[PDB]
Amino acid sequence: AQINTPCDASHYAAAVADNAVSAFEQALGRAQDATVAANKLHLLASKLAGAQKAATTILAAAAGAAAADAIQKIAAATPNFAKGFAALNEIKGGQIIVDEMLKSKIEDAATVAAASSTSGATIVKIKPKLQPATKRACHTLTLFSLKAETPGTTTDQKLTLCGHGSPSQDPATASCQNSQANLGIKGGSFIVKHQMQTTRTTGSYSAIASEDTVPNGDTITAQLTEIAKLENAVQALQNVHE
Amino acid sequence: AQINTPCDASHYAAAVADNAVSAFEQALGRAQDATVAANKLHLLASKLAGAQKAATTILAAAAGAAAADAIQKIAAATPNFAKGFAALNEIKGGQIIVDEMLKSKIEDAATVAAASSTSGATIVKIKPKLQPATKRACHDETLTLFSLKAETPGTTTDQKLTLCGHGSPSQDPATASCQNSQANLGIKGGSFIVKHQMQTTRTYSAIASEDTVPNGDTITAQLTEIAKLENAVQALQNVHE
Repeated sequence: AQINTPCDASHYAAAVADNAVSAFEQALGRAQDATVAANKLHLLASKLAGAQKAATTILAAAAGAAAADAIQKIAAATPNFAKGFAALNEIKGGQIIVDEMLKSKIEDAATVAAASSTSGATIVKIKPKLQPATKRACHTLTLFSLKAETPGTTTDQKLTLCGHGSPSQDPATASCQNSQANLGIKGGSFIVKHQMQTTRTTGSYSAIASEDTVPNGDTITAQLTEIAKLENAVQALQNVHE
Repeated sequence: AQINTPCDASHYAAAVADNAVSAFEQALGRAQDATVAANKLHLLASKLAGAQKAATTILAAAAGAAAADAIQKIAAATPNFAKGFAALNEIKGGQIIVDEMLKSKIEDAATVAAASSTSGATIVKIKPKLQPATKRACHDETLTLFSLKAETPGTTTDQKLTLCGHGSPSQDPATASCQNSQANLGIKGGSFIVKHQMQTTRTYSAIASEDTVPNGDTITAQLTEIAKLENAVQALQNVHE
């Protein structure tokens, strides 16, 4: 559970989805094997003779009962399995978006003369910056959320009105000073990464406290309650035996 | 399609997922019917005599064979059904965030005297503002997708995402208008991100790569698997007794 970034949590959800689909396919394969065994055992028993023909028909009837019971259990487990699978992939996509959103920032503005800062093309604009991944994004459970960064409380601090005694100075390198002769903007990250934990199996998937972040805790909780249905359906699917 | 907001595309994809699960459950139920029919038909044919027995077992064997076929089809579609289902519910789960992040905005800063605007507690801070849904998000209390573009600041005075000058202190940009005066300083903020429409084609054409989040390559790779979802849905719709 080395979940340090939201992409790691999305890949962990991908691994859980892989194990769930593998369990479903194993149950379907056991049902197919029981049905094939029932058909072939019947067809072989038809050409046998005597008490061995009787024993072969008993085995064929047991195989057909096993096939019917397995298909019944799989059809019973299908709905909650699909529900939790859908909610799990929703959490995975939401973690993809929150991971690619963490690299957003407010670009720093170069200092300009104070007379040419509240008007004209030289206005000290606040410029958003989005940073999409270079190609393919994202390429005791832990999840993540987007929090608003708190702005700084002094001169040389993030998301503040930078001041300089000379114009054309970059906040990213030169430090800010208590001056109104030239005005600029010291930016910073627009969103910070908030951790969330949801420790899990009596017989239930924790409860993440609701916050003021995106996603809010109510949404993550509503998705976790369906993921619990998925894991219960997986425990039901594995319990079939052939 | 009637998709106008990013939150609506999630409900469209959810309806598509419900139709896919409906097709899956119908195929599994048809296999269940064939299996129970073969089982009970064999048990009845054992209780008969004469050609009426042979007439029944033949039919029972048919109910066996088709049953063995049905699972063989269903499992054969199960891989491709999942890879497209997951990505579908990925896209929906992404669209819930985009919509919920569309309300993000940079707050306005009340004007303050220039002498106390570049230092101390009285600095003009650029304060981020998130607006999460009061309860569950998106839950009250050719495709049409959406993505998050960057906002563009204005070019003059009294424009969005600019330094607001004013001749008097304690003025709020939401009510006061900015003026070319350096005596008092504040911030005229606005939305941090804008909506950006996205589209595909039913026959899935790779959407042009973006400068936005979600990236064009990511939504493209997910739309590639949604086609496998529809293929497995058709294969599940072509199995019957």
